[PDB]
Amino acid sequence: KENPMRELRIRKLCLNICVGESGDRLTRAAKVLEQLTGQTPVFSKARYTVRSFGIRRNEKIAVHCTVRGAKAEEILEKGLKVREYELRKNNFSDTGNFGFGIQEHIDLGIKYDPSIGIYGLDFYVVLGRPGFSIADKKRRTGCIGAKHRISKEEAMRWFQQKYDGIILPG
Amino acid sequence: AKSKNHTTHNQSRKWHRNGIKKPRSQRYESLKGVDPKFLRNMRFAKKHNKKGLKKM
Amino acid sequence: FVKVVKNKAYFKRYQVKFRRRREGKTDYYARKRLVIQDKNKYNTPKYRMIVRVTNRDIICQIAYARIEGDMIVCAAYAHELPKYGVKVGLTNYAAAYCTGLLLARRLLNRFGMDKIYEGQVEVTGDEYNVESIDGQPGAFTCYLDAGLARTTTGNKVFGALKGAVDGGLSIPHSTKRFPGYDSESKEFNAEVHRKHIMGQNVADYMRYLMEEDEDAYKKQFSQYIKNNVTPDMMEEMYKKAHAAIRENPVYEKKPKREVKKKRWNRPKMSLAQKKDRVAQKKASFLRAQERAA
Amino acid sequence: TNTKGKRRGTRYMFSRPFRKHGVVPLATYMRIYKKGDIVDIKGMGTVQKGMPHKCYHGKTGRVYNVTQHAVGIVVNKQVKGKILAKRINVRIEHIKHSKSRDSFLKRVKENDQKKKEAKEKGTWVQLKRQPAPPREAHFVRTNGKEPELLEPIPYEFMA
Amino acid sequence: GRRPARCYRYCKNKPYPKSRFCRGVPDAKIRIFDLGRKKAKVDEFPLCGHMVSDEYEQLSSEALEAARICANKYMVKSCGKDGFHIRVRLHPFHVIRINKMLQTGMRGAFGKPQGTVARVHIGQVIMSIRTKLQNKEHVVEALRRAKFKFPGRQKIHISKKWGFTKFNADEFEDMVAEKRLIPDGCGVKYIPNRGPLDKWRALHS
RNA sequence: UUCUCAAACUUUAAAUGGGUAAGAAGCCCGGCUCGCUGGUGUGGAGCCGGGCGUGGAAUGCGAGUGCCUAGUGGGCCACUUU
RNA sequence: GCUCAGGGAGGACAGAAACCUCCCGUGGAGCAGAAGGGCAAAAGCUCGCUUGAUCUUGAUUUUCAGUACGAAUACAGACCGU
RNA sequence: GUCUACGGCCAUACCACCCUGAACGCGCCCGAUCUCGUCUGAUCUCGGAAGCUAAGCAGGGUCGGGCCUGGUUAGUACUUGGAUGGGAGACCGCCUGGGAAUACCGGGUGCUGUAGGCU
Repeated sequence: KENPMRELRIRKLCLNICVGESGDRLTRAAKVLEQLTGQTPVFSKARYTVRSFGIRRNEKIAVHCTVRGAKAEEILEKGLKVREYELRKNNFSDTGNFGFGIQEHIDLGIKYDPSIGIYGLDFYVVLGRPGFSIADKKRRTGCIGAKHRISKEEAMRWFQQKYDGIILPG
Repeated sequence: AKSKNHTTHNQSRKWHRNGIKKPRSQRYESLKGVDPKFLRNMRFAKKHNKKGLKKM
Repeated sequence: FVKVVKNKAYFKRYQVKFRRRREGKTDYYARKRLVIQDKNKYNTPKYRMIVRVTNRDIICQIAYARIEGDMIVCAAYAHELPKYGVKVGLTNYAAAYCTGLLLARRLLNRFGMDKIYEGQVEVTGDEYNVESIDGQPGAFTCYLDAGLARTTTGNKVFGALKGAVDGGLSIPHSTKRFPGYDSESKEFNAEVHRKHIMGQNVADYMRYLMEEDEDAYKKQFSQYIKNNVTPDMMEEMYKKAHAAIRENPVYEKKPKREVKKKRWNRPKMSLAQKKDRVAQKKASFLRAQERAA
Repeated sequence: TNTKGKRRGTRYMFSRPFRKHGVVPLATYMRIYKKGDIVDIKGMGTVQKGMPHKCYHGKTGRVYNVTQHAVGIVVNKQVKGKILAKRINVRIEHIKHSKSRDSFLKRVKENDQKKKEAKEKGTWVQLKRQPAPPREAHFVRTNGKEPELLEPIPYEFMA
Repeated sequence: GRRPARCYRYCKNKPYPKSRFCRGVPDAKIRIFDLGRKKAKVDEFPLCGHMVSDEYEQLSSEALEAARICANKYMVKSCGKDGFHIRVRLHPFHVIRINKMLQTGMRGAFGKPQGTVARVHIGQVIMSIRTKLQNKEHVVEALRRAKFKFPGRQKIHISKKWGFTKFNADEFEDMVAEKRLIPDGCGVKYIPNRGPLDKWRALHS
């Protein structure tokens, strides 16, 4: 038997376009995520000036957009075809969550433009359980207990069983 | 021409010649330094003590 | 490989916060100002009106500071409204408002200021606040304790605050957090407040769903359907309750059933038990080793 | 010539005890202080407002004035030569009640019940604390066994 | 090079370490504190032999260095390179000050760091030599050579412990027999009967 | 696990040491005043009128108080810390 | 309203280091400056509104001679802010 | 027996992992029309009551870490007062009183206040 209150789902789909090319090439990156998500993103202002990379303190490096629920499933759905329904073992984190990276934004029903060009966006999947939203309230918060967590070994047999997507070695 | 800078050597001997006197232990402390909202009211409490003397 | 953050020595160092701060129930910063009295009062009880909104209940208390543990002087819960008229919808702004009115009129009964300080009997949503009469015993003044609830405009806590203010409690407040306050233009409506107080915020959603589809309505309001609550019955269902609170505010307690005395709980394993388990394990480890060879 | 100041040598005095930092217990704020309450001073470093000067830390005075936060407390800081009954406005977190007076009035009230009783009867009970006297002549029962002979251990060096 | 050790013999000043306040101190002449076959097991060097102070005095870092060399030199000429383990159970932390003259005078006097000195109490171990049960009358000689390198009086004690441990030599062999001790490098690991039983299960496997 | 430590490190932590208290200005009854404080003969403080001397640790000693005032303001030595 | 230093583990370009997530994290950061003390739903941090950085007596503390100035704690009378 | 709301002392209450939790509760939870917010109804807020106590929580467990509390270490260390004591000194001994702290070794693991439930 199974307990469907231990059903595994996606809490949020965290997407970012890290360009490090502020002003012209960063404000046009917002058009990609609004096409992909259907909601307005928040810009990623830097922490300090690194000089080898070519960033500056509080300069807009990236732009991020977290999507939840119904829309979040569909955006993660089409990205897996572009990573041909297979992920490396070491893509999966210790704390249940995972992610991967498709190299070009053009593959997600997004047509080319001589000004838009060839962006790179990066997926990260936050795998959740009913009652993972205890530890972020203003009332009585607490750690979820080790019995209730999602492990890397279980986060495989979510993906390996749900999508029937293979997990390649090498 | 340097000198001795400081001492407290003979001072304890001097302090007990007339005694280290504990301060003037008197009844009725003054109402000096009492919060002047409370002291207004206590001054009014004494002002109208005549009012309830035929009761008294 | 990296260092253990929580060493054998981390816990020698580690100071724990207060139990009510650890459990995440009390803000001791918020409590440090609410509860303590000006020390030139010399034991005047500093009354505060507590409102704690649960998932299925709204707990409204009046308490004052004691070193033993702050003593509750009066308390009315939301589950007492089914003896006045509010059968279901216990945890909405309308049922929050009735509980504030319940706590108010109960304390005023338990003192003898019941007939004095009527307050708002015609429920409006004006800024009414209780003003004491010369000769008649002075109005009960207390202060709202929101707890750990964010006080945005139209928090249910201000429902039970408006309940107390309309009962005969002289509480200082502003109508910024009462609903019907627009943040842009910054006026206050009597009517738009009353829509939430009498429960047309709920009744219009009952109409909106019943107009739209009969699958997502029969899910959303099971007990409003089950126990005959229509949007048209809604407004008068609370009006009947508001005079019903002012009929019988005095509380009759529920009698206890006799304690049969079975322990639902595992009592502590004593020393001679705790020491013998490991003595049996040190038998079980050594008796199950010799069999191998 | 020492660096003069107010909090000079209060590294350990106005420090907080180990694993008793953070939030102040709220009982400290809500215990009542009347006038003529004999009160001992102990500067809590967490609340910087209404601290006493370090020369009063540990010294016991009594209250002549109570406001919203502080109590005007008459203490006997001496000086070099004489003693001065002087008046400091210390906020209530830097202050406890003194249990020195609260062992005397308990002994007044107890030696009043032992006064009321044994008055009408003619019976007499001394109320002065007679000091711990030379202990009365007592018999020491040795019960069978001889008392153990102690003799000094010899010198043998450990380390 | 530096003064006679008469000048800085006695524990006069407060303990004055190389810290954030005293910076610009040269390194002690004793870099390495222990030598021999120190990569050895507990069970093969029972006979510990100590040098024990009589006086509350400061022994120099450069006296501890000479005593290290003198004791090492004899043990190799008796037992070979690998038939002993000598320690120095002092560490020269007390910084010694020098009010140098080349015209200044006592006007503005606080000495620069000269060197490091090891402050010693009475009945305190200066050097310790763990060796085999054979060479009982060599550690006595080896340390007696090194007493001349120190100021004041030192006493040589054949300790009742098992090498550089805190457990008696007549009990050490019988405490490992009941798995109360573990051989762990130079020293031993005392297991209390107070850890979790999954540790006890690992011992008796 | 282990050796060795800290005037400007510290969980612990003395000895000697610093306060305060050991009654009639004290305790317990009442009533009365208030413009302070309030759900409230509430909370406070102050006023009159009371009832109670087993003087409520030991030892010693008569205490208190006000003026006027000279000289001095180079000190040095020893015990123990330093 | 949040939680920091630092670390773990993941994720196109991306590496010791750019960004996005989860977890651990008693303060190991930060609080303009020296150092000490103090502090976690804050005293830190990001914002919303702001002029109590205002006017007026006295008392008190610190240095102290128990004088000043500086600094400071408690009040009280106004007028304000949140 | 046990819980909730508000608490008092603030680890005997913490941390880790595991097992069992009747009833009322407390919760996850259900949705986003209003109120209110957000990149996002996760959070905050509001309107609910289909399914689960899986978690949070509660109580128990651990030859558990910690913590508290005794024993020990030890009348040792140190120290008040004393000597025309010792000793080249360093420092030590005695006399007269006080008297610690780890290592090691046991014991314990929240008591409880006002107001309202449930058995």
